[PDB]
Amino acid sequence: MLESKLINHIATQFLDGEKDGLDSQTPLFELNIVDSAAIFDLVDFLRQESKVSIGMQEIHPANFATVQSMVALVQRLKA
Amino acid sequence: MKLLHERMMHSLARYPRQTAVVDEQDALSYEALELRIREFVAMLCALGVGQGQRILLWAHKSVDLVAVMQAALRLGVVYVPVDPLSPVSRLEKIAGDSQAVLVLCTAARLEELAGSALAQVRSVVLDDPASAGYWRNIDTGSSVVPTLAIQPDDLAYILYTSGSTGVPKGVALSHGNALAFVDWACERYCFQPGERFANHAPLHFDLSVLDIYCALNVGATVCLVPESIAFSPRLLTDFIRQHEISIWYSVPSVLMMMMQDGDLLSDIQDTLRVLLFAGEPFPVKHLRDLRAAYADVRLANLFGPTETNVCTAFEVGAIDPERVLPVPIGTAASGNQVWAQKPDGSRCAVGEEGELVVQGPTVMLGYFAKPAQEGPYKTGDMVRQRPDGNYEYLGRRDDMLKVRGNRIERGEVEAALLAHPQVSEAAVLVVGEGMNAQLWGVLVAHTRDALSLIDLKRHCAQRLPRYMIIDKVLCLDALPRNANGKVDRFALARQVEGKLAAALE
Ligand SMILES: *P(=O)(=O)O[C]C([C])([C])[C]([O])C(=O)[N][C][C]C(=O)[N][C][C]S[C]([C]S(=O)(=O)[N][C][C]1O[C](N2[C]=NC3=C([N])N=[C]N=C32)[C]([O])[C]1[O])[C]1[C][C][C][N]1
Repeated sequence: MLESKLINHIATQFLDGEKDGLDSQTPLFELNIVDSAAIFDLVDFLRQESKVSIGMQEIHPANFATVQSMVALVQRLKA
Repeated sequence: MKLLHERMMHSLARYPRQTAVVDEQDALSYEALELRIREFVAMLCALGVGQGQRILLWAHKSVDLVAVMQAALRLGVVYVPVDPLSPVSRLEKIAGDSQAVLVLCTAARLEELAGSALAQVRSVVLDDPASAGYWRNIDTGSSVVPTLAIQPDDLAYILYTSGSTGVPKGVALSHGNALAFVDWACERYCFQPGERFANHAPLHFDLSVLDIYCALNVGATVCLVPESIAFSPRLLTDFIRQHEISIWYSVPSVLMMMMQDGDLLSDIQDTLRVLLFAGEPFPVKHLRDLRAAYADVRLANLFGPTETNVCTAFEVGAIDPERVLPVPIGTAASGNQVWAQKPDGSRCAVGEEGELVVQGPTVMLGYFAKPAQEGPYKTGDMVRQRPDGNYEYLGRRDDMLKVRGNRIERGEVEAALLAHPQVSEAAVLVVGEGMNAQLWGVLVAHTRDALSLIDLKRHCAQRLPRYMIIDKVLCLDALPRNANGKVDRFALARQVEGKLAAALE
């Protein structure tokens, strides 16, 4: 269940553990939850938790805009 | 040749079949850009936009935007670049300050403008041919192009900066302001015909002045970096190779992402000839690695506020193994004179800390719709001169902040935060250096202690660009002030105590 591990991870890493308003559809960059410089700290969590290697062509902003985008990526990158 | 728009005409006359500007969709020869410029000149006339009037460019960079700029310059029309990702409310404040008579934007963002305070300002759509407002649908049949008397110190464009009150401040820049910098850069770095410039910075930051206007000044090519490619550091560095980029200009943070994840130090980009950085301290550990991989590249630290563009520059030689402090900012640039001032107004001795003061041709006309700048410009940047004459940057004393090169007034953010119904008082400060810098909000809550960091970020997102939204918040019952209301800056001790407490567990 990828959504649960990302919603949880994002709150502790970037919201100091406050999961109050975060969900799979909240825009992470428009809200400065995830900045320019924490983009790979997220890709690094998706390589360990999901166990799939992320490519350069797929480090697109649309894939990481939301949790629903990142989960769709791992489903996509799995088959 | 004392006017900006005359520079590309000179290059067009020399190099008509040479590639002038490149984006994702199109790649325009100088002749094709000329034709495009003439369409926008005809458009602006057909709309009755006259000499002196302001227009907002609220759209992502493209060849059309470059053509718009040249067209507006030819008509003495002052163009005003606005962050396409900026919220309508901030666009509102800028439209009011400039009194723009025209907004150029995508069709997507017309909808937000209908409910805005600039619903009555004329708008044209740049992207979607299906819009009635599509710029090409404006009938240019009866348009007639006038002949104008434009002086080199007439206002050319306005670049808005963060404002201490919440209203952005417009740096009003003349033809002479831009050309002093452009000519200085072209002579110092010997930009040549047919070189390829990368335009990484958005058009509303003055780094794009070099990327675009130096390229059109020497008959070279400007390659516009799209946001989709700017976001994969591995794609940024592949961008350099595919377009055979030879001049690069960015804040250090961009170069560091390309080093960390773009293979910039291992997959050597050997077409690079000049590698300029500006806007912030380039961590010397990382500059050391960059200089070792690109040992034969012209590599330079450029300095200055938007109010002056680059007023000081330093050619980077070697990086001493033992160096801990950032490289100097150097000596005066762009035809200016530079010195460090004591508060008494006198010139500092070597070693004395003082405020950088700039006098010369890149000094702005002044803030738009505000009284003209007279005399030397006090920058607010504290500096110290080394025995060798080069200046070193020390930081600021005022409330201007920097996060990864982005200029942020504490008061702009505080104003958005204080407007929240539950926030009583607010202080903003940056904690951490470089890529670890974080924007903190220190607040006083009216009731309870229940303030959602996400609710605070949505509230900020309605007023501020994303990089101005607070990363972290700290709620306490009182803000520490000196006897006359100045925030004690001991909040940094309070924040450091919070962060350390979390590491302890
Ligand atoms: P992400 O979305 O958080 O990361 C992505 C990225 C690209 C890093 C993003 O954050 C970004 O786009 N960065 C924006 C930075 C940028 O594009 N440039 C802004 C122009 S910087 C400066 C004008 S200024 O007024 O904005 N800043 C003036 C101010 O800056 C300080 N300063 C200038 N130059 C230096 C140097 N060399 N060293 C230290 N400090 C420096 C001074 O305090 C100065 O007063 C430009 C730079 C050249 C001319 N003006």
